[PDB]
Amino acid sequence: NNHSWLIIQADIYFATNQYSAALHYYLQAGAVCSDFFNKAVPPDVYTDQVIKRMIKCCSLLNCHTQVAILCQFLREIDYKTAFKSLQEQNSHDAMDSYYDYIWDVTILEYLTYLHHKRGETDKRQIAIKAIGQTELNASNPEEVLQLAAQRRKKKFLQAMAKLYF
Amino acid sequence: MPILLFLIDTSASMNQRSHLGTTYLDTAKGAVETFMKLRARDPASRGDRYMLVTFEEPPYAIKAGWKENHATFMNELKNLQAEGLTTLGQSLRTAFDLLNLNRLVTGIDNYGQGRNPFFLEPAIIITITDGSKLTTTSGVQDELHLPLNSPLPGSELTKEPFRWDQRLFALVLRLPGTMSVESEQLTGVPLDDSAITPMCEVTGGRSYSVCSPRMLNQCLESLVQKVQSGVVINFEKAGPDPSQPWHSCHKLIYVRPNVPIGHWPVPESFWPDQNSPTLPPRTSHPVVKFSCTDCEPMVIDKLPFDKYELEPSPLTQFILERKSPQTCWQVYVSNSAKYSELGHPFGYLKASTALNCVNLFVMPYNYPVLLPLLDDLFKVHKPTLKWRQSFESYLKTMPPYYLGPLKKAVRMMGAPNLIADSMEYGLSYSVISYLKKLSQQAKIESDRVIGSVGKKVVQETGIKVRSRGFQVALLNKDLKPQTFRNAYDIPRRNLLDHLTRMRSNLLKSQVHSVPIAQMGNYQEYLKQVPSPLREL
Repeated sequence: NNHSWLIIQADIYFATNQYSAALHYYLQAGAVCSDFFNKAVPPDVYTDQVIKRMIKCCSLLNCHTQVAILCQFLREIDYKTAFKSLQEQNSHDAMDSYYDYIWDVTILEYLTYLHHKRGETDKRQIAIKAIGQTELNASNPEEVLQLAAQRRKKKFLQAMAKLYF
Repeated sequence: MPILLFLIDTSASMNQRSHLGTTYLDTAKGAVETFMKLRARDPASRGDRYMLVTFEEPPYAIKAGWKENHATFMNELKNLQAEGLTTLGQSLRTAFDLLNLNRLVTGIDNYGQGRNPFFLEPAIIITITDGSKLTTTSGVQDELHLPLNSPLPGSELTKEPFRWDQRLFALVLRLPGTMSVESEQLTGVPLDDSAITPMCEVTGGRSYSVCSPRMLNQCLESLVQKVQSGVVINFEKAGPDPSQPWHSCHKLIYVRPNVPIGHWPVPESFWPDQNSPTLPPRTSHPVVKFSCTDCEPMVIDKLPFDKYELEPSPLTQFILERKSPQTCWQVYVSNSAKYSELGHPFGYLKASTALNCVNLFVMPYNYPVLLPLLDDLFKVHKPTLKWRQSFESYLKTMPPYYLGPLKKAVRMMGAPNLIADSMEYGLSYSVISYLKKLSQQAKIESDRVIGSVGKKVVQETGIKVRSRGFQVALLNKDLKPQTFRNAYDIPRRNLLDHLTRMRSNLLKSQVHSVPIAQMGNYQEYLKQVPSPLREL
């Protein structure tokens, strides 16, 4: 349960292109620092480097919706990598089931446009319903939005913990 | 008659619920109908053109343009779907192109022949949007950049997509998910902070940031108050004070018709010469510079002059604060004279005698040397050659495009066969030929775009099954199941009932799906029905 050593092991697995093992140990470090993602992970443990490497690991496992969700964990949301990964059509990560974990209106707007362009009307309706939530309104008074982001972070990271260990 | 072009945001971020329970697109549509109701309260809007542009692809972006009636505009405003990206720059470019494609074929712009404020087609663009980031299917933009990739022919003559008589107003929807208690919402509406705000301010408009339905109604009332007929003039401070906010303003002057009448143009920013092949690009708002030093308004009898009332602004507040209607502030555009870069005063800013409004009086190009001279001849004189050598000295400094208006003015004044009636050289033959070719191409895309707004864009989609050219069909909206003519359209669940219905139809032994607006046709159904007899 030493989070720094878990980060070191995850980095070693990431260096040898063992992306599933790297995600396993990155999520283990995040579960150490919080209480299984009940608290927010401290930013000196999930730094931008660690979240970016988790993004790369999820990209190379073709879990592209997980890439889109992990892109908004950063200090500034990486819309380029999220939009690039969401365009992929070989996904292994239950694409529309993960739309609850997306709190950013821009990513959901891109998802709705992408599903309308490809004729995926059902996923387009799911994305429109996800945008049409009062808690996800971008004009919410900056504390409703923060709590929505935090609860989606907790739920998503617990889902990844269940998936990878 | 004014043009009301609505640039509705149809990006998918417009599917955001408010505390009202409706999406931002529903609020946008309702804002448009309430705006049209408040506009129809004004009885001067009997002739008024409504246009609709969305954020979709340029085949589908213009939903109602020229030669589209009220019914098509309403039927397409109701049927908007927010399923796109926030392509604000491309949509703004298409909206300005839809406003400006007729300008070169009908010659409102009057290129190279002076800027005529009475040559206007007054339009405003009301864009209704949210504060979401702009997206162009590669990332966010965080700054508004109108693309210049497929220019309309003649777009380089103005160097800015918007024109003299066009103002962009943003109605930025920021209705929160939960209702916010506020008693200060009855105050003035704040300017929005999105990327649309500087583009609204550079065209002489402003952005409205709503946060409640009552703030929305207040903004709609303010927007109804801003539907005017005029042109936007950039005023600048030339000399020192007689930086404070009255130094620069993209204010609006008013052009009241009686069709508008006028005689003198606002002078160009260059000196016309026949050596130059290409006409210089002029700013869409003519940068005029007022002289803060006090002068005297100079008006003689029977004089064709045009008076334009400025809209209320910090400049007019500054002028009316220094209460002195007997004086005036001379105004001129820079680089208009042949030699001097400062230019000669083409007019003055004089406050009204009632201290109510500030009027821009446009005059001939150098009125302090022509009005005493022309007034001297029409007071004393049969011109004398001592006067005519002075008149030639004035005509040596006058720009060539003023020669026509000066000729007409002295013709209606009482001196028809004056020197101003002798010849008119004007521009360079390359420039006239270029303008005529630009008019022809402007007609070409004028009849191209107008033919393509409706019944020329049909979208069909496919699944496009990947290999690891086949596609899977979708449930089309215009499926039109010809079940009585095609047996494949009959579902198995009602095959027997439909079978016996077809058997009853063919032998001697859908309907009532009228689209709602026509199912209660009071006048139409009785018109086809025969008339009864009349009463005793």
